[PDB]
Amino acid sequence: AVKIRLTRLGSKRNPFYRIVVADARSPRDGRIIEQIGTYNPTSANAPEIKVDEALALKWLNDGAKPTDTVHNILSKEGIMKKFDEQK
Amino acid sequence: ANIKSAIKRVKTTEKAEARNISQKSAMRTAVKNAKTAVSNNADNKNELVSLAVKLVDKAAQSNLIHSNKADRIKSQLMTAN
Amino acid sequence: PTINQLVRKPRQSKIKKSDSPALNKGFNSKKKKFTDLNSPQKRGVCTRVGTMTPKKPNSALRKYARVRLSNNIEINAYIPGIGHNLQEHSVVLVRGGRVKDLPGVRYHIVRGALDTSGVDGRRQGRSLYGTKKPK
Amino acid sequence: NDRKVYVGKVVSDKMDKTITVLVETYKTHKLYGKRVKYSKKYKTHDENNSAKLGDIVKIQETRPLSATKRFRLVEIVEES
RNA sequence: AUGGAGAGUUUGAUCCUGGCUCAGGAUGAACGCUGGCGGCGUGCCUAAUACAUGCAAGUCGAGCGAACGGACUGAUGUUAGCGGCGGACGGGUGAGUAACACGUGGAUAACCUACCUAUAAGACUGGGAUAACUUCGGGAAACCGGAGCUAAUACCGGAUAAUAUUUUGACGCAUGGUUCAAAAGUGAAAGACGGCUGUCACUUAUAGAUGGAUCCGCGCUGCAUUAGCUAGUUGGUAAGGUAACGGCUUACCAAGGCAACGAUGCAUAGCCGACCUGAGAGGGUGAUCGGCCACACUGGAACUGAGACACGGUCCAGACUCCUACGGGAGGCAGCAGUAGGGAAUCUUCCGCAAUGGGCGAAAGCCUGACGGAGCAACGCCGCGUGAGUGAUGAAGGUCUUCGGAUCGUAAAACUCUGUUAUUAGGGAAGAACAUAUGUGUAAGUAACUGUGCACAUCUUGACGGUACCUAAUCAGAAAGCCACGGCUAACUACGUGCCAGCAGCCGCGGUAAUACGUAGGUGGCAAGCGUUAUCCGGAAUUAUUGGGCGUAAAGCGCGCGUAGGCGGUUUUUUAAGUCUGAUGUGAAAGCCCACGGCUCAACCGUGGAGGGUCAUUGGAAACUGGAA
Repeated sequence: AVKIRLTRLGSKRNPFYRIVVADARSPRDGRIIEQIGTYNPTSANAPEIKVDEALALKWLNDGAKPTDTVHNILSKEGIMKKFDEQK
Repeated sequence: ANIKSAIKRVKTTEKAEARNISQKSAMRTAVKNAKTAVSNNADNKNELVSLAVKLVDKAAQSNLIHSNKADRIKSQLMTAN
Repeated sequence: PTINQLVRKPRQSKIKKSDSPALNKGFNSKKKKFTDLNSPQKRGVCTRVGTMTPKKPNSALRKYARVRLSNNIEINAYIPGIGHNLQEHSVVLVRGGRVKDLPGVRYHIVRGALDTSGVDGRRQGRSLYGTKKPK
Repeated sequence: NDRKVYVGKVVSDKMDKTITVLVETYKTHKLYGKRVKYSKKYKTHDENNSAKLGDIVKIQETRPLSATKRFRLVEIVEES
């Protein structure tokens, strides 16, 4: 179904990722629905992550299901926490 | 060819085909009987119609026909009744 | 013309007829059909090796070769350089470029290529005319 | 939402419950810029065929009716 | 303001006109001569030719029956099977297609949608089989057919149940809408847990999200030496069937429908974002990346399925290729590699699921030729090299010579000097966030607990790979060639030949004193590249909208009458289609430009703007063009 996942945007051995809401059947670097934020795992020390809040909580309420590491990224901003608070 | 999943899928396809065609054959017999009883206004029109509406909705639940097709058959039968 | 005349009859530019037509055509042996390819070079077979007299202002015996290319096309090709080892049934590589004097020669045989030796005594300009670096 | 509306002229009323409406509009030339008149014929439905050849009428689109018609007659304003 | 260069060539000489050619930028390039390295990319454009051989789609024993098999009752496997889900995704190719295929903007009150999310209501009661297995036969395989048993969240019958259908009353044309009050008929599951319940299976209704479907305006190749095209054609009335409207199909009526605003036909072609070129207007193109479409040896068809009329599914026909005991059987690389063939031309029959994504599973995990990486190729872009400081522009040697010298030349020895590179010999990242498991609290729901969501911290793991990279020694040592030198156009002498051999893009050169041929010195242009060929734009104002002309250079029809069309005298009022000015929505992303940040710089990468439309809706203005009076 609808998945919040990462799209590779990096060169050889220098990956950059966008946090994107996309259909599961779509290709990894192909068709998408919405861009949510970015994820850079090769920055200085801590991997710098950028996430929007309004759209991210909008898609989660609509049934979008984060992958294993988008869950981590949404947790480091407390997004999964505030999603849990609104039961 | 002949991937293991594909070889099994042939067996379950004919198995489902045999079950499916028997059910719609029974439905289409009921539908034809129901509307032929309505045309000449026989004494048994009502439960034959009920027998047809029963079988039509049972197959629409089995995805033998689409749901919207069931209503056209059902709407046709009760309107003539 | 007037604007209305231009609207009804838009300007038509001239088509460009390209030199070396036989390099623009391919062949399909399966369908027995000619195709469009735009090849840099084509490979053929020498069906006749001889010498041609040049145009009137000049006077020199010029070597040439009748080449049937990969297509079913028979063209005449120049042989640059001094010495050549080509007789009949010699596979050659033919590029573009015509000879001004020779009427009916619109191509050049590439020296130093498949079944075509370079110039024996060439020492400056070895990219053209074939032949490797002496010593 | 809103379905598109066109105003044209009746050029054919030889078929029952169907008229042909000529909606003439303008299209400029891409290169020269002159506006050229071009016309498009629309086949429209009218159950009560009160439109007669020469009337300017009001046309609105709808779901496909027959192989060609996609429009209905909304308003007839001319007499001719 | 950021942007625009020409030159040669018709003549005894000239000015025009006019064609030809060259100097620039590019490419999925090929070829010739050379060739050190690294980082990013790219790499069958041809035969949608034929394919040897390996892999590219499986998973769930917590759905469940085993001859099961078997640690130790038997953990664990799936040997094999039933069942569920997946196989319609991902990957490939551009044959076909000139079409609502594609782009853009809309509409559907003519539409479907499994998984995912949320809300509710539930999940009652019975039955009969059959795989597997056993045992008989057949048949050369492929396989097929008899009996005898056995389960399931497999199948079937009843119960009950919606906004489901029929009949009832209370807008934008087909109408939509939610109340009513009757009738028929439509379901389901269990598994593994904890003290009745938790989780995740289910069924029915709704909505949401997602993915599809149809219709419409505009845009979108060439040919008129392709002018008339169609007969379900075009409209209507019924019926059928489609998720749905509709000649979609069939009967019956009428004769209709499209077309110089290019019907039809022929040829060609996947379309687009985008790329190349240009000052711009334009012109050419549709490799890699992304969106859409179509196709899977050729051609028809349906089944299963939410979704296929299905690349590694089924049936039939055909053409091939293979087996056969001759009766019969098997196959499809336009998946990744790879082979043969064609061609000028395009690569390894590699490693790994470590990351991202996908399928299945409660998860651990399994599969993944997607993908992440390695192998090859100067194929391209970028960056760094192959040495530097002093040192006689005098050695010796070439080449000329006016024999005096000049030039190669600070070039060389010669001393110092460095280690970018290279060699060896030690360290050595990031990409790693996890998931699960473990603990700790919190929230909801709980009789309570397990369990779930959330919050934290622990344990874990890397194909690349001992690879970037750094540090020590050591050596100028192992690392430059290609083309030009008549003018365009930077670079000239000597010798050989003698309209020969040959050169040449054009002007043209060569006939014993060629800066044009071949060679030698020197020079100049570039440089791990340099030239040639092939094709596009420019220069070309040489299709002139920007931006050309028709007296004699090419060009005014031999002349009228005239139809469509194009254009149209002055004033007032009105309108607002054009025109102008705003505001919304969209013109995906990636691309171009600008800025900023990260790779030691650059290429490259990532962010933020900008820009991009004959766009749609909606206000405002009224001079002009358009409409009305």
